[PDB]
Amino acid sequence: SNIIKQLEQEQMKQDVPSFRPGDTVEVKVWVVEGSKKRLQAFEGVVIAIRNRGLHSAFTVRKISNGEGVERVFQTHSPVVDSISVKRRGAVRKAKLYYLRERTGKAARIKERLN
Amino acid sequence: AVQQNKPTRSKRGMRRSHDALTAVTSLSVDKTSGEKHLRHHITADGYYRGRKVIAK
Amino acid sequence: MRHRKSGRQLNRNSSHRQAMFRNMAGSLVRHEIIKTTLPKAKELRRVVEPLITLAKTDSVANRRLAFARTRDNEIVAKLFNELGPRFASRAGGYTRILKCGFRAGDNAPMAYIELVDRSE
Amino acid sequence: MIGLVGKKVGMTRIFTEDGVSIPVTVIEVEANRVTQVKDLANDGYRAIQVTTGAKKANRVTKPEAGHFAKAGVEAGRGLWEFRLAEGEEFTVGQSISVELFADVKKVDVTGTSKGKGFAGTVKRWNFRTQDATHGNSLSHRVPGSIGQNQTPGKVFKGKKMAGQMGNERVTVQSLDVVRVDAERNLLLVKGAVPGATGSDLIVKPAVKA
Amino acid sequence: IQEQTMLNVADNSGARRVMCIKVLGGSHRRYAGVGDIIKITIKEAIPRGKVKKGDVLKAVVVRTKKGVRRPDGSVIRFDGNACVLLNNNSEQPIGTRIFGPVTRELRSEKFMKIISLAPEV
RNA sequence: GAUGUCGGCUCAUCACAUCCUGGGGCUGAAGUAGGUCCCAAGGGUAUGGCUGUUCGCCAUUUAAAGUGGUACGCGAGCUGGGUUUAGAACGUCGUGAGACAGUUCGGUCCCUAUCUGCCGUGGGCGCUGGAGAACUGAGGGGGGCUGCUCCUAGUACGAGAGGACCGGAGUGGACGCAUCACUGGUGUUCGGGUUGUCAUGCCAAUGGCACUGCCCGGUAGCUAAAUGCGGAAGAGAUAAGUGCUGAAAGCAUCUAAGCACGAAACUUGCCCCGAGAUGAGUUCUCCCUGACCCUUUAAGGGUCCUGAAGGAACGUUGAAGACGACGACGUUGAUAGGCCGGGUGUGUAAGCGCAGCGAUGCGUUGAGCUAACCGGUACUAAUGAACCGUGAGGCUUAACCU
RNA sequence: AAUUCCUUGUCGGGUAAGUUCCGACCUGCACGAAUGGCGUAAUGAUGGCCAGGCUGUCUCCACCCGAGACUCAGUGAAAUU
RNA sequence: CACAGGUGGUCAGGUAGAGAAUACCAAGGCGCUUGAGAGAACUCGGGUGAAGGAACUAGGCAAAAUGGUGCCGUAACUUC
RNA sequence: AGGACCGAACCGACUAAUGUUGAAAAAUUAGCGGAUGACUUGUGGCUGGGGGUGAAAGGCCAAUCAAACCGGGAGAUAGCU
Ligand SMILES: [Mg+2]
Ligand SMILES: [Mg+2]
Ligand SMILES: [Mg+2]
Ligand SMILES: [Mg+2]
Ligand SMILES: [Mg+2]
Ligand SMILES: [Mg+2]
Ligand SMILES: [Mg+2]
Ligand SMILES: [Mg+2]
Ligand SMILES: [Mg+2]
Ligand SMILES: [Mg+2]
Ligand SMILES: [Mg+2]
Ligand SMILES: [Mg+2]
Ligand SMILES: [Mg+2]
Ligand SMILES: [Mg+2]
Ligand SMILES: [Mg+2]
Ligand SMILES: [Mg+2]
Ligand SMILES: [Mg+2]
Ligand SMILES: [Mg+2]
Ligand SMILES: [Mg+2]
Ligand SMILES: [Mg+2]
Ligand SMILES: [Mg+2]
Ligand SMILES: [Mg+2]
Ligand SMILES: [Mg+2]
Ligand SMILES: [Mg+2]
Ligand SMILES: [Mg+2]
Ligand SMILES: [Mg+2]
Ligand SMILES: [Mg+2]
Ligand SMILES: [Mg+2]
Ligand SMILES: [Mg+2]
Repeated sequence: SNIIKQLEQEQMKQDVPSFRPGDTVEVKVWVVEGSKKRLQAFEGVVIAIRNRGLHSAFTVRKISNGEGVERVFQTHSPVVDSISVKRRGAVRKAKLYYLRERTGKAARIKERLN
Repeated sequence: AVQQNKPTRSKRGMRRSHDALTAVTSLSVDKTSGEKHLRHHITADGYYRGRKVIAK
Repeated sequence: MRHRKSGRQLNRNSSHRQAMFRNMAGSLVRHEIIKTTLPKAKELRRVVEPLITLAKTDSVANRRLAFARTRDNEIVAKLFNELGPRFASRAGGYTRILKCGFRAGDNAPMAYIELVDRSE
Repeated sequence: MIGLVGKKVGMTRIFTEDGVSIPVTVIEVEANRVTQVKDLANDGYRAIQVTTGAKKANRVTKPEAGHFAKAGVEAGRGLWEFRLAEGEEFTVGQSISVELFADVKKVDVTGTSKGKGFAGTVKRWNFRTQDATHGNSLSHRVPGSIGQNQTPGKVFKGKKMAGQMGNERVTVQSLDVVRVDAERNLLLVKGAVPGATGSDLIVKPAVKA
Repeated sequence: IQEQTMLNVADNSGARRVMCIKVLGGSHRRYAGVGDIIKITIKEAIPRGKVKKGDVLKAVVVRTKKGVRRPDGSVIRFDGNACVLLNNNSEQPIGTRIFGPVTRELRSEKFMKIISLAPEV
């Protein structure tokens, strides 16, 4: 247990910033491609969220070229590289699956602002 | 689904062998009172591990 | 398989184990002592203990939320205004359980859940 | 070679430079004090007994002390044989450790089990379930026919059907080592070995390459 | 992904609804996904095109609803099941533009013709 | 004085006249692949359309979709679609009642298992002093499948087209075992939202009932679609077959003497049960070293004093469990619950203030609340005892002693 | 065809694939005009077939909540033999 | 049988509602004459299910789903 | 207006499961049809066994029906067990 955790934190990164279930965020991951290897963006919007120490995910909704896509980022993985924060908003919810079936205008979310 | 042959008395007791019983295996005695009681739980009238938990 | 599960389901709903308990709960306060099934006792304890721990802090929240559990102000008063500070120092074990078991009807095991400082 | 007696408390990740996320099981080997090494001198053996934990000493039976004292006694949960071929070891508390492994990459691990209990087919034997409708009667998920007819006149031995499930040896084999970091006495393998956390389990280098 | 099932055309010539009729790969292969070859049967199809309703070609899954994942253990899922037609007897897509995103699990050379095609990943 | 029919389902077991994979002889065998025969039962051996169908035809797969026995395997295991009750109609036959090896629509499938047998699990006694452990391993079971791609080598072969052997690497299909770290499911014991209504005097805040009233999310645990691993290499003895040397039989000859190779079959290797292995095994450690009496007396019976090692019970309990069992702990304490702190999960409580006529919004406040989880903590419960087990262990002979 | 034996007749439609179904042909084994012939809107817990929606019917079962089953105390059967 | 069955007439409160539906309640009457534990397979009655969606099967059997009021708008055919 | 429409009471029984030594010698549960009419129900009356009654199933006529129940002919007869 405490042999673990010390094993966990031993790999936990402190780069990951503030996170709220509703923000836009922009994750950058090493594509690895073929001969090459860069960093691929993924501007999205949070819909579900991790919170399990070394073990954690993002679960983001995009709706890219044509239809929607979802991506649960194992955060603490090198592939994560760097994750932005972009637009933050108001949700009044923990998980936003009620966004699956929505489409523009109806999928619209509010802005946080204190 | 019934029997085909009336079971002998022998085979009966043979089954009741385990269907026996067990005694009290000796019981406890209280410190405060000379209560002859059942281990881990209250004497004839309020006493236990000494004390007097619950009068009367 | 029950592996690592908690809370005896007894023999009824999830509505019973939230009434026949909530009741016995106040019945504990209202009388300081009680005779019941060791199993039931070894449960009401998990009920009437987190309530006293809540008795520590007077407050308005700790009153209504203490009313949320048990519908007897008469006891939510004995709590906060008695057993509250009565155990204000108590580390947690606010109750002895005792035993005796064996009832007339059912060969059922009975106990004697009771407040520690029950010396009257 | 031989192995050491560890303990379960694993199940974790370990990201790689590239990007891979390796699963894991954290076996803890708290040294292995040889209890009564012995050669052909007594029995066709050639193994070496051990120990690892620490009984409260107040619990250890008197018998569970003599054999101990008749060597580098150091309490411990239990005792475990460890057959070897062409090798030495001092019958006196030698306490071998995870250093054992390093160049080692095989490993096997052999905890107790999982212990379900009931079992019953469909799970105890992956038995298929006969339609929960279109008729049926008290026979949805049941054995259904455990034999044939008069010719056989009986039910063959080994007939898969119900009966206690789990709670027994079950090894694993293979599993690449990730960390042999002592000082904490940790041994990180690929992933999932019987056990059930805290449960004792051997860890000998895979018989298979 | 298993017999029956309805996938979408991720390219062109024979629109929407297209039913899978056989999971290729081996005896009893349960379901397919990511980027495997699957026997398909056109169900709707556009009036024109080179392929029409009733046809029985084969196709490659491009966007399952379940998703994919590996390395980090991060899952990429979509909402719907994508497909892609290819001239039956000897590979490569019977089309021009491939609509929508894909996955790098398709960068397996022998499919390339598709990944080069513009939407994403 | 009743042995339930077909087809299906579930679950099988065997045979080999072998469908696939394995080893060979011949070929009208270049290769690639085929044909045929011999050897071979380890393992493996399709989903759908139609039909009650088995079967079959068709579609699309596969390494292949074997053949046959088992009351044409299996209804005190499921179905009841076909098939012989009673209704009704058609065609047809008969004057008619009715009938059809014609058809059509409808039409009650019982039994709580004593014995055998099985899958599990205990209680006795026994293994010759009593105990606590660790193993030997006679035996028993499990497992045994295979596609494709890259290399060799675009080489041998081939006029081309096409295209290997032998050996090597990797990745899958199906099957199995294990595990919740990941991705998810559930999660009526966590949180929130909400409709109707009854109630706690009323406001506010709450609770009960309505499938958990409806619903969104979710801890632990359980789990698969999730994750890791596995069926091998390698030995030995062979099958068909191939041979060496060689006589019978001046030659020839796999054989007669005598030697050599040779398969997923066989014995092993791999995993699990395993000394009731009554042939009841072995190793290590531990505990007991008082009197007396009565005999039918060398076989013993009883009393007084002792009661050990260890066990059993009892209690707190467990990722162990139907009950037994097995594991941990018992104040020499973390063994349960409570408690403290943390995490996780919901999602910003109540009270108060501000703004708004109001619904409501904002601040306080990522607040309030939170289990089965993690770390820690004797507050409560795990009592001193009492119970069982005894007190140096039969003979015979042999090896060392004396 | 509630009538057709041959029979899954033949052709067309529907399907990836259709001994059923719908439309035709006519060679009616053995339709046919009040033991009525051919139609027919509406109606039908009527027979057959198809599609959307829907789903644990199924691939392929997992978890959960309850009543039994299991343990304890009281009472206390049955067929059959 | 102190049996989940059968038995004709009368009375008819509050909130919600079209209502002698239904949900919750008044007055009033009851908790059904074995209980206590456990939290096994399997059976019965339910709730939730990733991806697929009739591939089930003799047959969509059973489930799942639809479901109210106002308005819009509504085909073949017809005995209008 | 209507053997009209949706739907409780009320009348009925199309499907399924559970029950099958039942809670029950035909029911319970979830559904299902009818619901101003050839509707439904209380009380009492009349039809009698080769007879009744029957919107017709050999259906009903007291858990009994191709000829009720009871008593009698009756110790029918039984080349059968
Ligand atoms: Mg617990
Ligand atoms: Mg009970
Ligand atoms: Mg409730
Ligand atoms: Mg039945
Ligand atoms: Mg026999
Ligand atoms: Mg042969
Ligand atoms: Mg077929
Ligand atoms: Mg169809
Ligand atoms: Mg048969
Ligand atoms: Mg039956
Ligand atoms: Mg039938
Ligand atoms: Mg008839
Ligand atoms: Mg005639
Ligand atoms: Mg026709
Ligand atoms: Mg006619
Ligand atoms: Mg005429
Ligand atoms: Mg009663
Ligand atoms: Mg589903
Ligand atoms: Mg079908
Ligand atoms: Mg089928
Ligand atoms: Mg239905
Ligand atoms: Mg329904
Ligand atoms: Mg009407
Ligand atoms: Mg009904
Ligand atoms: Mg009506
Ligand atoms: Mg009358
Ligand atoms: Mg009658
Ligand atoms: Mg006479
Ligand atoms: Mg007579």
